[PDB]
Amino acid sequence: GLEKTVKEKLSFEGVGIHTGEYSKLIIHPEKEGTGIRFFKNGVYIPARHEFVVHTNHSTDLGFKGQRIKTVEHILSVLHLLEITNVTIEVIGNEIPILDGSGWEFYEAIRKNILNQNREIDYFVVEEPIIVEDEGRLIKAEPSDTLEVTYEGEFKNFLGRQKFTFVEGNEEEIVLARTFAFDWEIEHIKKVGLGKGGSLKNTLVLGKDKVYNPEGLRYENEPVRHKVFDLIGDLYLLGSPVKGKFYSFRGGHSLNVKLVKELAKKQKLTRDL
Ligand SMILES: C[C@@H](O)[C@H](NC(=O)c1ccc(C#CC#Cc2ccccc2)cc1)C(=O)NO
Ligand SMILES: [Zn+2]
Repeated sequence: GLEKTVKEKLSFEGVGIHTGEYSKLIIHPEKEGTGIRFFKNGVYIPARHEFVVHTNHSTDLGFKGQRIKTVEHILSVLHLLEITNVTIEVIGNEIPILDGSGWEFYEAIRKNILNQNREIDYFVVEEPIIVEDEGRLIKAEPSDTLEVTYEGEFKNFLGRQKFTFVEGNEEEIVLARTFAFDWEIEHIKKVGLGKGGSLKNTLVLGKDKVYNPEGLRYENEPVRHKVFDLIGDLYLLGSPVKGKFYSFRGGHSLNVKLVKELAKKQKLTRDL
């Protein structure tokens, strides 16, 4: 498809899930060849793996002393809509979490797309690859379309779940919310994170129950969200991606490990 930007500036705002601080975004149109980048305090931070500074419970980027936490959800939405040129100005320290899903970003951006004049140079996975870490695994292989499967094995009533995204089914993952388990939240807070987490933006699960009065949006909401996360992290390759991916219990750290291995393989087709 064609490279795309946004027609008009778009703004979003609200608390960040990890900092608990209120932040604001302004998404700016950009010309062909710009790529996706963030902007904070006069500094541009490209949405690329080289700028990753943290991957525990979120994917965070930084450059020249400026940091932005939790880029994965806005990047996933941009990846899914194939927005390729845009500046995300951040006033604050984190992307707003909103309702925990990509829905608000997705609906607003989808109605505000501007087609541009050259085609997208997709990052096309050229051969099979597997990355592993402590029982977790992610595999990628060539595909003309983006296909992403996540399989989880949860230590509560959910047990084993898997979900597969394919192109055309974007609406199946952009409403799936971030989630946490009650027995893990104390640790997360103790290590300086989750300060903005609440039942308003997080699906909170116990061994045998759901805390949110509204319940789950889908019986497999957690693995839908994990697919959504992975698609955001994959955009750190710097272009929309064509490939078939399977993640078993993956998280941001493993996702970024995969991205870095893929990028290394193709640095001399991509940089040209
Ligand atoms: C999903 C995973 O990949 C990941 N999310 C997290 O790791 C995470 C961690 C903690 C919290 C939280 C919280 C809370 C709370 C709370 C609620 C009610 C009362 C008191 C505290 C949310 C997300 C994620 O979505 N990355 O994109
Ligand atoms: Zn997430």
